[PDB]
Amino acid sequence: QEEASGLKILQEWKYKNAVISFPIKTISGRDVGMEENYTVKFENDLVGSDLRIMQKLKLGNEMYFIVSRL
RNA sequence: GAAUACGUUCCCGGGCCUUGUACACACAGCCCUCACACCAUGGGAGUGGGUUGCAAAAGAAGUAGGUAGCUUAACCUUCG
Ligand SMILES: [Mg+2]
Ligand SMILES: [Mg+2]
Ligand SMILES: [Mg+2]
Repeated sequence: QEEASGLKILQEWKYKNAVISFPIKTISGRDVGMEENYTVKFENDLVGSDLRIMQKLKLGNEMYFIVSRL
């Protein structure tokens, strides 16, 4: 819906934690890049506000995210 | 050491020929996946003038006109 506008929603819904996953169906080094961006848009953009991270996994076909706020 | 193919519609492989083709190493052709950057174009709240047009107001210099104030060497002086 917009270019680089993800950090907005979590905050709007006043909260504490979450769980956020994505597909990891990289076909033996094919979907690399075209599927490894649901992440690098986090760690990069996640310095500055009340948002933080708790844990991270990558098994099966879904990589769940755990988030924290103060 | 002998009971003895009635028959070639049939990709061990080739010739004659025909239409195409998403063909020239030369035969076959209807997405499942994405924040997509960054240079080029089409826009585009407002800003701003250029050059100003338009409804006017005000009008510096100069040029011209009027003019009872004021002032003055050549001319006429009647001589006021
Ligand atoms: Mg053949
Ligand atoms: Mg003008
Ligand atoms: Mg004058």
